[PDB]
Parts: sequence; C-alpha cells; structure tokens
Amino acid sequence: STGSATTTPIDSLDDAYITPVQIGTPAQTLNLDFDTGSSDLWVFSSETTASEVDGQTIYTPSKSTTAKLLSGATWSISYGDGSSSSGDVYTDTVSVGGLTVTGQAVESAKKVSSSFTEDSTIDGLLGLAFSTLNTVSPTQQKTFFDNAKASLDSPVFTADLGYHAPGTYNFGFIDTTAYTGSITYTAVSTKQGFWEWTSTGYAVGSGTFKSTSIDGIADTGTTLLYLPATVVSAYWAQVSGAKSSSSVGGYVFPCSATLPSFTFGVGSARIVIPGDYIDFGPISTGSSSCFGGIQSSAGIGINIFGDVALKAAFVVFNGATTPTLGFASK
Amino acid sequence: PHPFHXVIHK
Repeated sequence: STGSATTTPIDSLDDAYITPVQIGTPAQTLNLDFDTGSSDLWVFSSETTASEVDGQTIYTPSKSTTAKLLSGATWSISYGDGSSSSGDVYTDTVSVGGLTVTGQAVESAKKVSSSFTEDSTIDGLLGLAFSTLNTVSPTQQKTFFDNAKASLDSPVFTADLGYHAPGTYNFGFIDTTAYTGSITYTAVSTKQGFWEWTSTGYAVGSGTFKSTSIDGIADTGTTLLYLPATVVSAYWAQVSGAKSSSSVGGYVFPCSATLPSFTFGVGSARIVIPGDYIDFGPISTGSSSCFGGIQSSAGIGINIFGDVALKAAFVVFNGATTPTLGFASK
Repeated sequence: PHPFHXVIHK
C-alpha cells in the first residue's frame, strides 16, 4: 500500500505546513503538522480544556465507532520552542493520503500551551521521528510510520515541501518525477531518537566549499536552518547590511538585499538553498528589515536542518532496519 | 514571526 497527501504552509512565511489526516470512523479530518523531530501524534479533542481551544478542529472520540481508550496511558510533551501539552490516549483508525493504519495511538490533549491555542491552523501534530521519543507512559506507542511499515510497498516516506507553495508527503514509494538527478543517501544515527546525520560541509554563494562535519537533525517541524555560530557568521558576512539583533533574536538584514545562496554537502553531493529561501520575511509588516532564515544553533544545543533547508530538496526518509536519509535537488 | 521548533527529552 501507499499514501499521498498534499501539505500546505500555514501562512505566507512558510512558518510550518499542515497535512490533512482522517481519524476515526466515520472519518474526522484534522489538519496536522507533520513533525520529523518528535514521535507523538496528538490532537485537540473534545477533552481539551475549553478555554484553551481558539478556532481548531477537534477530534471527538465518542463519535468514532473504531476508537478504543488505551487505559492507564497518559502522555506529556514539551518542545524546543517551549510549547507543551498532555492528556490521555485512544487507539483508532488513521488515514493519510489514502494509506490507512488501524489501532494507531491517537494522543488526546486534555491541556495545550498558549502557542498551540493561538495557532488556529494546526489541529495537532503527527510525529515521524523514531518511536523511542514517544512520550506515552507507561508503555511507549509507535509512530504512524512505524505502524504502516508492514503494509508499505517500500518502508519509506518522502517530504517534498514547497517554497510559498503546497507540497507532498508520500508514503511507501519514491516519485521519480518529483526530483532532478539522483538521490544521495547518507547514514542516520538513531542514538538520540532523531533523523540525525552529518553534513560533509558548506559553501556560501559562489565561494569555496569547506569540508567540515556538521552533525544535525532533519526536522520538518522546525522553520529555520540552525547551524554552528561560525558557519552562520561566515554566511551573513557576505550580506552588507546584515547584523545580529538582540532585540529580535537573530540575524536581520535589509529586505532590499539579494541574499547569496547557501550550499550544504551530503556525502559527495551538494544541495543548494536559494538566496530567496533564506529571506524569511520582514520583522514587521511594512518594515524595511527582514529576518534571516539561517541562524546560530549555539543556544539550541543541536544543529537543525529545518524547513528552510528541506524545502530546497526532495528528502527521502528511509526507515529500513538500518535507516538512511536521501537528498536530491528538485 | 512565528517560527516553530518541534521535542526535548533530556
């Protein structure tokens, strides 16, 4: 079996992308943020504290003939941007793009932090990292991808995120019309539960490629591209009006500027992020200052290849027993 | 404006 679903950014900045996903029987369609840097599938539901629900579509497990309460089980999760939620757990049928899994754990939020309440377009998360990071207790639950592997034509999914445009997640096959040239595969380390790999280096604009190991994670659920301080400072050194801004939290530059491209190595191959991708948007509507898409990972702890990086490529998440990460230009 | 950063474990 396979599935194919369209993913759309939630706003004009590509801050995040949502993908529809059918839960329950009959189907209830919620728009979830597909998150390769977490391993929980949780949704707003009829159980979420009323005052904490602002425009989102909720999952009512009492309307679903196939839902089963997973008794005893609760979950609690916090994320890098400080948001958090917790609740209890049902199992139910979940379909993505025509690909159906039965007895998927669907984590029902009893409470949600303020940034999730403030986000009317995101009805919950679908996590696609390794199931070791799942927060359900006392027994951890499998991700939608892990549940689907038995039935997939090939154990893979692909992420093809658009630049200010829709994209696609595919499960179970690789669309050879979606990319150019060939995919290069690089090893994944699952030691920390992430889709963690090591880039072979970087170039800025049309200067030299510098061979240097950059260990980081591929995370569809992070907006920007976070790299070590001295690489990020090499990049913005090529943009004449760029400076680090403590008020806004990162490098800003005149929106006027044509930004250089940024290249990252995957083994012997090169992926090039266009300049315009790195222009993330003005810091305010009408401002002349724009916020950069490449920022220092020094206060995160880990380098993150986020949506800024991933939307310039076709990315294959190869979940065979020894996983790998594939990138092609598109 | 509003960038996202999805899990913490240890």
